[PDB]
Amino acid sequence: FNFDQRIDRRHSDSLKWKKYADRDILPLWIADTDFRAADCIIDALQQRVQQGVFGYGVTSEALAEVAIERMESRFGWKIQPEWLVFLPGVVTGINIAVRAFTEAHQSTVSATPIYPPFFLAPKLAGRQHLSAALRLEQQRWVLDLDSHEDRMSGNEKLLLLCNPHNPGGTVYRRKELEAQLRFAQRHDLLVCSDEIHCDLVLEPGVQHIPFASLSDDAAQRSITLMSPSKSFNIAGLGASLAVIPNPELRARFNRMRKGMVPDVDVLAYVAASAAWREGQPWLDAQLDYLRANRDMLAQHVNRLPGLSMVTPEASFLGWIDASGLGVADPALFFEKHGLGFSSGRDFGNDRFVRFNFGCPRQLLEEALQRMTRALTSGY
Amino acid sequence: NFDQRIDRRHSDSLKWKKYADRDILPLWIADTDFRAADCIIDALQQRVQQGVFGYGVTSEALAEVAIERMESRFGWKIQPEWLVFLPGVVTGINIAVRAFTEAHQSTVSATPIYPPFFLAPKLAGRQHLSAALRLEQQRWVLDLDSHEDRMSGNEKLLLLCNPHNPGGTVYRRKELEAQLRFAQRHDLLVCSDEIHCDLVLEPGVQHIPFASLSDDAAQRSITLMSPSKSFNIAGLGASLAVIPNPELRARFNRMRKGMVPDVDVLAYVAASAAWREGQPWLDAQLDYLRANRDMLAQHVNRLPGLSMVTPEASFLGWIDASGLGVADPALFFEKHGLGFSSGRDFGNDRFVRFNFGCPRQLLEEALQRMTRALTSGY
Ligand SMILES: *Cc1c(COP(=O)(O)O)cnc(C)c1O
Ligand SMILES: *Cc1c(COP(=O)(O)O)cnc(C)c1O
Repeated sequence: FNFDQRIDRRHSDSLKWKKYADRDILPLWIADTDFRAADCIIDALQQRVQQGVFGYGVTSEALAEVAIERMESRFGWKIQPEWLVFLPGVVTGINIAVRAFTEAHQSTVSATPIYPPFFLAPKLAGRQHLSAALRLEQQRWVLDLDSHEDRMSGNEKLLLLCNPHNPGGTVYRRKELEAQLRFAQRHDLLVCSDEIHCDLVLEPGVQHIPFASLSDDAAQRSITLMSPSKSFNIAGLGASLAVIPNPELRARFNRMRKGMVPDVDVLAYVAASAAWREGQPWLDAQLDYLRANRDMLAQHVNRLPGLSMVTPEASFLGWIDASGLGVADPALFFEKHGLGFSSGRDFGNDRFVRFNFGCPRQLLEEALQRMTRALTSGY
Repeated sequence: NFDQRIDRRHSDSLKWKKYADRDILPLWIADTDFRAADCIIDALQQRVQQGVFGYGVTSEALAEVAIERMESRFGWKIQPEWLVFLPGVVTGINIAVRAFTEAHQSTVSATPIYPPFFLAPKLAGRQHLSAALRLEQQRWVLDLDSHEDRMSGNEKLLLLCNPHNPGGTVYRRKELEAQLRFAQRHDLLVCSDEIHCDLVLEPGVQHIPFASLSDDAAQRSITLMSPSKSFNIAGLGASLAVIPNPELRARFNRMRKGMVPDVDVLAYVAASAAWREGQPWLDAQLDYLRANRDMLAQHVNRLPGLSMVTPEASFLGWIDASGLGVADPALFFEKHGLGFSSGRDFGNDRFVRFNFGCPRQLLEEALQRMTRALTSGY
């Protein structure tokens, strides 16, 4: 059956295994797993390639159908079909939202640290950005936007959220989402919720909650970004979708997208459909494997005498506080000890490193031993 | 190689979905009904069977074969740093309009033309100067220095298309150097769309890139190329833009970041396999399209109200239907079983665009529908 302990060689076109191509450094940085795609995804792609023709394609009605069924059955959120807008990636959906829902004098609000494109998009669009620092509470990274009221200027317009949160891995609860909703209403902000990791919730008894499912007011003021790219390791194809219930906001979004952003690949539609249509047993087995990998990394990091890490509620990263080392560059430090992490400076906190434990357990054990060898003793 | 194969498409093809339930032959969108070359299909399945579809790097193989293809086929030496890979060509046109013109500046192209040539400036707030094509020696020629006094002075980007999309014109040396001097005379940056360059049908005539005329041409130009049209893989859209100028290349890349994503992982492999091992398949396609073209041109000029120039580059198809006395010639042929591209989309509603990129048996069934509709439907 499913065997996530398989080790592949790349020796491919993967950006992950080519940054440290000819160096003895373990790639554990970019947010993709080393897992072979589900059989349903590969078999669907083969049936489409053997079809022969690759002309201009239409948007997948099958993907829109399986996406609606998934949002209603797994998250309790009924989706109207015309709310969907398919995109070639999630990063492009973040940029279009900023260019379309903000003007030159208006600003954006998000958390810090966060997925780098969240404050890179206002930077490229000529928009100033307001950042609210995440604070640790009960071994969880929580967001307190209400404690940043007086730091605002009235120019704020677009609220950029991330649930589950990259890189912290926090799965926001219902009370915390309703607090972020009340913050958006009190300041009359538009919300852009990035929910790419919604399928990777590991905590039992806790369900991912879409922001636009809280009420009809949240739905009419927000845009929801979702994709099976990270759930099924098909980011190299990049089939995603945006859910905009507001008709006027959808027209402003599509007008900003038209011509500048192309349509989704013909083969990317086939993989994204098979991922959400029949890949669920594969995704179930990956969660158990990732939780076992997560628990090992979490217990190992807390024993080392210079690192702190919150157990991520959502796989598969990986936020390690390396401020206890005292080095001027924690990411460059681990690189000279054969460990290639994502530098936290790109996320807005040069004291952290992002750990990608989305890999076979044999490779994780070798990474954990290089961490033990690096800190002890001594360096 | 055998292009007379009849492939059925009730699938995701945009071509055959527009008239999926009706008895109308689809001959409108600019893709062919031909099966992709075996080298492209084998390369995809080899990449699919690897299993992992994570983030990919820029194909150095596609960059290598693109540099060699420009030298062998067109006599144009490309530096590796000039290449910028894009997911599609329409996105490249929109980036060039927004990175090389400001709100108070205008663009110049021909008319009729590929619709995104005047839509992209319209959707970007730029005014557009259209230079009409006149019929000269049974060829749609472009005369830019005839509209000199019609230019305001805000023109900055010249939008070329070699070969032409509806007209199918393949420009010569004396013609391309004329529009280069026209761009030098008015300090115009050039965006040359050359996605049909591998589909030249005239014997003894080579496609000539705009930036290959002189070093000054290369420092002011943007060349868009892709195997999407020639190898029928527009559903993947692995394109590339060459920009010899470092300043214009920085503006282009800055205008792309975040908005336009990277090229698909599978799109890199298919485009790499196309230009590396697909030339025998393309050579067989050119002979097949040249025979289909001559059949259409002979039949369309024997018909009464229609006229058409023989296109120099496949696979359309620009038929003049003004001699029919109808308002919408595309709607007229639609109710008689023929789905063409209305010339109104291109800037001349009196025309219809025939897409003869199909097996010859299907083309003959489309020509008979033209006779029955014209002998005599009125
Ligand atoms: C990985 C990641 C993405 C991926 O987006 P792509 O455009 O498919 O590369 C989007 N959002 C977040 C928060 C991510 O971590
Ligand atoms: C068909 C056509 C294209 C197609 O561009 P894609 O992005 O590959 O779909 C581009 N330019 C011209 C002139 C065309 O006729």
